[PDB]
Amino acid sequence: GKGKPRGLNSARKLRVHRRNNRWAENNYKKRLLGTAFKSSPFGGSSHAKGIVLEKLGIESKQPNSAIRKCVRVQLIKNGKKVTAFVPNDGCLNFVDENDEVLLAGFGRKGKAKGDIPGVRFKVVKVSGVSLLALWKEKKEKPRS
Amino acid sequence: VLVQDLLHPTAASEARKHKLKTLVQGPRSYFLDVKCPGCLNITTVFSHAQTAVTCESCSTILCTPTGGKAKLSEGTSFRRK
Amino acid sequence: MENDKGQLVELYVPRKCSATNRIIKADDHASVQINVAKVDEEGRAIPGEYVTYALSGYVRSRGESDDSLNRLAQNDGLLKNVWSYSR
Amino acid sequence: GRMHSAGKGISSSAIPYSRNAPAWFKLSSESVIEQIVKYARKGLTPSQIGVLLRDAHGVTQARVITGNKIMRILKSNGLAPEIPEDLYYLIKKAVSVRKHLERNRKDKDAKFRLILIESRIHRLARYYRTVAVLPPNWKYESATASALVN
Amino acid sequence: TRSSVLADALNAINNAEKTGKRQVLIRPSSKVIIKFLQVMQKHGYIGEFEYIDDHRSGKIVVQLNGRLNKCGVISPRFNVKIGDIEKWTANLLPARQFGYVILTTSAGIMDHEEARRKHVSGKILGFVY
Amino acid sequence: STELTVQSERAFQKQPHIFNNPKVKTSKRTKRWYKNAGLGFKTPKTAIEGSYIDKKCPFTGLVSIRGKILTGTVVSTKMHRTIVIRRAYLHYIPKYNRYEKRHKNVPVHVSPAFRVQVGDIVTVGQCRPISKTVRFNVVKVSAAAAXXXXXXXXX
RNA sequence: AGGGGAUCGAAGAUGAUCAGAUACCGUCGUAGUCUUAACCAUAAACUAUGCCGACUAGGGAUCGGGUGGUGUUUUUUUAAUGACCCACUCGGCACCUUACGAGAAAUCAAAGUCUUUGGGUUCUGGGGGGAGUAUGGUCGCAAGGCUGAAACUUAAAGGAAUUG
RNA sequence: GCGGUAAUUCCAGCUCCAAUAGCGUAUAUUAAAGUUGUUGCAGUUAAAAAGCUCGUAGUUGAACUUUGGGCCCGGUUGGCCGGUCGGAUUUCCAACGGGGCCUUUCCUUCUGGCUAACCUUGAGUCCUUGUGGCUCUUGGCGAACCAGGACUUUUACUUUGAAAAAAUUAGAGUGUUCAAAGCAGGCGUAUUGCUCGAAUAUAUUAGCAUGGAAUAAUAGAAUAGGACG
RNA sequence: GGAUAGUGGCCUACCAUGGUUUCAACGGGUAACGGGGAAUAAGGGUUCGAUUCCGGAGAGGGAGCCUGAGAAACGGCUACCA
Ligand SMILES: [Mg+2]
Ligand SMILES: [Mg+2]
Ligand SMILES: [Mg+2]
Ligand SMILES: [Mg+2]
Ligand SMILES: [Mg+2]
Ligand SMILES: [Mg+2]
Ligand SMILES: [Mg+2]
Ligand SMILES: [Mg+2]
Ligand SMILES: [Mg+2]
Ligand SMILES: [Mg+2]
Ligand SMILES: [Mg+2]
Ligand SMILES: [Mg+2]
Ligand SMILES: [Mg+2]
Ligand SMILES: [Mg+2]
Ligand SMILES: [Mg+2]
Ligand SMILES: [Mg+2]
Ligand SMILES: [Mg+2]
Ligand SMILES: [Mg+2]
Ligand SMILES: [Mg+2]
Ligand SMILES: [Mg+2]
Ligand SMILES: [Mg+2]
Ligand SMILES: [Mg+2]
Ligand SMILES: [Mg+2]
Ligand SMILES: [Mg+2]
Ligand SMILES: [Mg+2]
Ligand SMILES: [Mg+2]
Ligand SMILES: [Mg+2]
Ligand SMILES: [Mg+2]
Ligand SMILES: [Mg+2]
Ligand SMILES: [Mg+2]
Ligand SMILES: [Mg+2]
Ligand SMILES: [Mg+2]
Ligand SMILES: [Mg+2]
Ligand SMILES: [Mg+2]
Ligand SMILES: [Mg+2]
Ligand SMILES: [Mg+2]
Ligand SMILES: [Mg+2]
Ligand SMILES: [Mg+2]
Ligand SMILES: [Mg+2]
Ligand SMILES: [Mg+2]
Ligand SMILES: [Mg+2]
Ligand SMILES: [Mg+2]
Ligand SMILES: [Mg+2]
Ligand SMILES: [Mg+2]
Ligand SMILES: [Mg+2]
Ligand SMILES: [Mg+2]
Ligand SMILES: [Mg+2]
Ligand SMILES: [Mg+2]
Ligand SMILES: [Mg+2]
Ligand SMILES: [Mg+2]
Ligand SMILES: [Mg+2]
Ligand SMILES: [Mg+2]
Ligand SMILES: [Mg+2]
Ligand SMILES: [Mg+2]
Ligand SMILES: [Mg+2]
Ligand SMILES: [Mg+2]
Ligand SMILES: [Mg+2]
Ligand SMILES: [Zn+2]
Repeated sequence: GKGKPRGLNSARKLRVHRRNNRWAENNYKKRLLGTAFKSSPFGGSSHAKGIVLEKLGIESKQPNSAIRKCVRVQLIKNGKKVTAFVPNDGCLNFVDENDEVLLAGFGRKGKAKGDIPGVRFKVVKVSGVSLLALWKEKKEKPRS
Repeated sequence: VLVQDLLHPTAASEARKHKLKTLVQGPRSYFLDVKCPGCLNITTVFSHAQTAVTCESCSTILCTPTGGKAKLSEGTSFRRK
Repeated sequence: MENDKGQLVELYVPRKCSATNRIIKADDHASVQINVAKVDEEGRAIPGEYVTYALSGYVRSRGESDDSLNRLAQNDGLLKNVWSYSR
Repeated sequence: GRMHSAGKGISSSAIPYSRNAPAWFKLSSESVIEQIVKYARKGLTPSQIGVLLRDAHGVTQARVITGNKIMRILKSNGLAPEIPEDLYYLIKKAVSVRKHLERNRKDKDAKFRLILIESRIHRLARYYRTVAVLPPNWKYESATASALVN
Repeated sequence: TRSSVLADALNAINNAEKTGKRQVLIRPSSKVIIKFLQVMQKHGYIGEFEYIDDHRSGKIVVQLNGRLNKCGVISPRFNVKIGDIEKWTANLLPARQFGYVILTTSAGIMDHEEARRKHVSGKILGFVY
Repeated sequence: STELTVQSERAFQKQPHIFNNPKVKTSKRTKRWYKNAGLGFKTPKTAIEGSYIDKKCPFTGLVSIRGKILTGTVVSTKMHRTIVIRRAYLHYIPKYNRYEKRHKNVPVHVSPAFRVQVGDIVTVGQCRPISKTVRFNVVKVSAAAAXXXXXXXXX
């Protein structure tokens, strides 16, 4: 009866064996090791607000050919440096260095999105006023 | 095959099987009385000997053992029971 | 396979092997029906009158269709000797 | 099937259905018991005695004509040895294997056969010791076993 | 080494039915085997069986028809708790209308509907449809 | 446990409030007190015939047995007048629907009215805190020795 | 660490070859190859297939044991022996044909009796890289062995079969 | 995967789709996932059997010991009638369960207290030709359990039951106008009150308490230091 | 024996060498208060519970104590540290 002990008093062996093999599950390991809190630029939190250091033009990967307009950002709770994408046509016009941006994840559990190499985040707000509203023109950036 | 009498197997194809693989297992060995005319009385012997059996009085022989049944010695007789 | 009150519902009560009693289902185009003719006085095989036997595909593939026919027909009076029940 | 090899061979006595009889067997319980004890006096083992009785005499099974196993007959008349005989012959063997290995330290095969024998010794001895026929704390050991068997 | 004698007899019965046989020599037979084979026969999944007495543990020659799909043994005799006879039969029975899960209770080896009317329970032995 | 000496302490060993008047000439020297614990546990003769003191005796001491009554098998008899017993039991794990062998070792005071040995099964009554760890007292020896003399010499 | 050191021959030196040729081929030939006393513990250490038990199908060979014979050949005076022939049965190493059945298939008498899912038990695996790497513990004279992660990266990597 | 000049994925206009006082995004987690597999995975070639054998902890472990027959007692569904003024119970009947008996058959055990039950019978009879029926004390039931003494092989499993907060869940009742809720409310003489409620279920593992005696263990009598008196 | 409202190595004196552990002691982690409970609806499960009820703990960190039936209290005192 391949493998597992079938008997009626081997619940100890079965429990332990499960414990051990949960560790081969990449998300159990992450949750138990605390990777969230230990690695990762966010705290494990959903978002994180940082400061714009410089404006980058990341060249996209194959078989695409573009320049991917990003920003290096230094997280306020970490000082950790993080290169983040500025989505939508324009928008890199909206940032400028030293501004205060709200970075969010990319929706890939870590992992960089499409062809933007090694960018695991995206800009959601600048100066407290959100890209989307600025792009459409519902809002306007604050004074300074 | 497909349907057969497992309870009443023919003593022909039962005689052929292994002593343990019969319907109710039993031995295939037998005993026999043996004589050597120098004496007048007989000795009871098992067909598979191990011990090279000697007669009642005369230090003679009877059978030397083997891988199975014993080899009774030269001029001897034997009724079976 | 009746229903609530009486009424035999559900079509098609399939055949059945006389040797195994396993169902003979539709797509078994390897099962068989052997009609055996009832004779009468002095030869004469009486058309339209049979002792019939159904044999499932499994048995015929296994090579048990001959031996099982013998047993079936003999204990049905149209054979004597031939088959032994012991072995 | 076989503990210390992979051999699977079935092979045994096929004991008869007839738990009594042979009917053709005359003699008496008296007779064979006295035969058992006289051979036990001669120093034979219950195995040895059963075989000798089974061929040279007419004793199909010593337990049928006397409702008693040979070892109990030897025990009752106060003839049981110190250790059982299967444990004896195992220890005896381990002794001879070891003696051969003291002489030929280059025979790694013998070392491997010594382990198997000794492990068999120890598990058997543990059984006997559970069922109180060996004094609880009875243990095999090479230094004392050579002295034990002889 | 032989671990469940119930298992061997049952499986052997199953290989027989599948191989299109009508009879089967099982070894080595026991009270628990008799009572499983007796509930199997109480509902006609087998015909009559026969205990042959070797002077050892026994042998059984089961005569079987062919209304048997499968008869299995639940290898750890799990303890069933009057509510759980529900979930067991649910797990391994082709329908509610038929099939039996047979188990051991302190009111005897009995199928689940018997055990339900008698309103007793215990450990689970096997099943048969 | 104990054995010998009786009077083997810096303090005089006496039963409290059990006066034996020296004016009254007695043919038993010391007057002894005893009781029965209840729950049908016979106060064995070794407790009434005895001469020991043990104020933690349930039969000749100042302790009442009440609450739990449990049984275990004696695994340690090295502490003076107290033992340690193992209590095995199977724990039920749902998810797997089977059990697993567990155990706990209860420390329990043992009156010198009992001669206890490792291996014996003992029946033990709950009582007030006797020591840092002892919450139980031996109230019945349901064993003997386990065929100890039946391991004697040869014929 | 001794011995041994014929043969072949990691290293190295050469002759040729080549654009190059630290190779392939030729020559010389150190270590080794052999043995003793110790280490080392790894191989595609392979049947790439845990062990014990049950059950499920036909066949001719063959190795060991055994049983049966008014079988053959061995001559002598018939035997006894021995080898040989036929039938059987155990336990082997294998092949053949089947395929009820299994598989993703190649194939498989188990890799079968598995969604109609439970005989007992041991071990391992959880996408690919990162990597058998880093770190600690341990073993070794050493080379190394055992134990053995993570950050990050990535949409395939992979298997069997078909057609080109 | 789209975009390098007719872009069905970009920027827009048009039209169109889905959800709609809401809809998108990020992080987590649950389902899908039989990708953690007790149920329920896989490990020849895809990830994966330790080079091999011993072996302790652990898990597992062949069969066998009261089975069979006979008798009584009373239940709860279901039929065929209903007798009746929708439900009723007796006989006819099966079906399915419960209790106690006799078969060689401890039920712990003495010593009374107690008796409900017939081997009784003491009378006869209501009434269908009579074992259809119970009142009814004078030889003759133990166990139904009191209480005192004397002792007892250990467990696992299952059954039922007690002890069991509320809110939560499941769920009955009630027309918050519906609904989420709430535990209200509903009737008249609405001039001097009448009244239904505020259920039931789960509540497990451990401990307690009772019934079971299959399946699993455990103990016993072999240097008899055995059992009854 | 002292101490306590009181049992107790709670504490002290003398005496012993014991106690726990692969059925995982001891140690480490916890982005750990525990429970009633919550989310996920074939089942078996998985995940969660700082948070309306119950229990515990704290009142910047420690210790100490007065009053009192009850506090080692902090919208009490006392000392140190911050
Ligand atoms: Mg791994
Ligand atoms: Mg990864
Ligand atoms: Mg940079
Ligand atoms: Mg075998
Ligand atoms: Mg083994
Ligand atoms: Mg043999
Ligand atoms: Mg004391
Ligand atoms: Mg001590
Ligand atoms: Mg103590
Ligand atoms: Mg050389
Ligand atoms: Mg070179
Ligand atoms: Mg060159
Ligand atoms: Mg070179
Ligand atoms: Mg060269
Ligand atoms: Mg390797
Ligand atoms: Mg190979
Ligand atoms: Mg391998
Ligand atoms: Mg074959
Ligand atoms: Mg021959
Ligand atoms: Mg097949
Ligand atoms: Mg094919
Ligand atoms: Mg992986
Ligand atoms: Mg290191
Ligand atoms: Mg060295
Ligand atoms: Mg190293
Ligand atoms: Mg490793
Ligand atoms: Mg390392
Ligand atoms: Mg791509
Ligand atoms: Mg266009
Ligand atoms: Mg699109
Ligand atoms: Mg458009
Ligand atoms: Mg939605
Ligand atoms: Mg599912
Ligand atoms: Mg996975
Ligand atoms: Mg289960
Ligand atoms: Mg399922
Ligand atoms: Mg998988
Ligand atoms: Mg592989
Ligand atoms: Mg291997
Ligand atoms: Mg190992
Ligand atoms: Mg068993
Ligand atoms: Mg009966
Ligand atoms: Mg009854
Ligand atoms: Mg309950
Ligand atoms: Mg105190
Ligand atoms: Mg010490
Ligand atoms: Mg110690
Ligand atoms: Mg552990
Ligand atoms: Mg915390
Ligand atoms: Mg928590
Ligand atoms: Mg909480
Ligand atoms: Mg918190
Ligand atoms: Mg409390
Ligand atoms: Mg604060
Ligand atoms: Mg304070
Ligand atoms: Mg306050
Ligand atoms: Mg500080
Ligand atoms: Zn002679």
